[PDB]
Amino acid sequence: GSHSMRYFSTSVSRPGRGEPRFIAVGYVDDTQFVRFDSDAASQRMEPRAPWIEQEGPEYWDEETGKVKAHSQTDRENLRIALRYYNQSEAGSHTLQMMFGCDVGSDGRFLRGYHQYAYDGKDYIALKEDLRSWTAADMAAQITKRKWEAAHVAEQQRAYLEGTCVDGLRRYLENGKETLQRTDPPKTHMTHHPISDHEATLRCWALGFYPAEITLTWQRDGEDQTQDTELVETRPAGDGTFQKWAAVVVPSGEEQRYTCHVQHEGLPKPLTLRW
Amino acid sequence: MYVKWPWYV
Amino acid sequence: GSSGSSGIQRTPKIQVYSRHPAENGKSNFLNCYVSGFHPSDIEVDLLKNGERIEKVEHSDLSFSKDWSFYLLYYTEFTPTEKDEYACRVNHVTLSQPKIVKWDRDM
Repeated sequence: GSHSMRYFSTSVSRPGRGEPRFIAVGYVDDTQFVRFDSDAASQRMEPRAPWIEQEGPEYWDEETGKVKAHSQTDRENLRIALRYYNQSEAGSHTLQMMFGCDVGSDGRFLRGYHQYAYDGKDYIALKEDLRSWTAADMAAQITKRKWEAAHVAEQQRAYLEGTCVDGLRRYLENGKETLQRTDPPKTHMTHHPISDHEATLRCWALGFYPAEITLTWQRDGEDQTQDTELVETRPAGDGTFQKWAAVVVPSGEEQRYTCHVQHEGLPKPLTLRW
Repeated sequence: MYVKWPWYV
Repeated sequence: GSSGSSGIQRTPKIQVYSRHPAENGKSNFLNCYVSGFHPSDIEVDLLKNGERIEKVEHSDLSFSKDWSFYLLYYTEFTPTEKDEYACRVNHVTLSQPKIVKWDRDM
């Protein structure tokens, strides 16, 4: 399979309680490896995986410098957006940024990302071609015009195809044991009486990595999709993930249902039956 | 490795 | 009365669960995962017999491809047969704090 690196940054204004708080986190696939919190005491980029601690002081100094500059950029962008929309300074607003790159099983550049959201919704995004922008409203079109005039797409593409890829490859190598693993899901089924006419069948997947997984229910062989309760995939806390899907079943009909599990650490997809 | 340039909306 | 909220509001999805299947007398981790919410300010407490457990840790704030936020709060614990555990969540979209009890089969 392929791999990804992503940084997610959030800025949150708090009027009457000082300056906006800025949080940034770094991920390779579904493994966090760095954080920065503008409210914390260290004022440094900090490690959050074992395999990144081996990096020297030259690394923590340049990364801290780059992330602090970004925090100041987005603190001003919050002020700019307030003007573009003529919003009240008493309100609490949010600015989110996501950027990063995907490689293929050869380390070949597959795709790059560089996008902003304001108050939980798309603001401006670098298109898949890495050469123009998507602007989601009139305020974002002001920024689009400015960034076109200043060749920002060229600047960021250079980062995404060079630095971003070089870093991801270096992290994949340095953390091969943890990042280049798959853990297949351990699976089982639980049974929960509701009344005397109904019972919940729950299909479980535990201990898997990466997080992406598909769990479906069938009855005689046809999809039971809108009668299925399906929870969000959740972290165990040890680096693996968990998920379940459930269906309500009439008494005596348990044997009509099958659960189906797809995951990349599985050689073939699984079928489970009560 | 972080990006080196953010700029202004 | 104003709330300090901008943008489309999304209620958190709350799950409370153990890291490993529970076993009385064996140390484990109690997790409360909240996901899919907006705005990002949220309050989470783990409860042991109705009382706030005092040094719960939590993940760094992050978000999914659709921009909605997620957070994991967690604390080491050793379950028993009688002790009851819950997670308590407050968010601007909730009319009062929501309490979700730990069910050893969920």
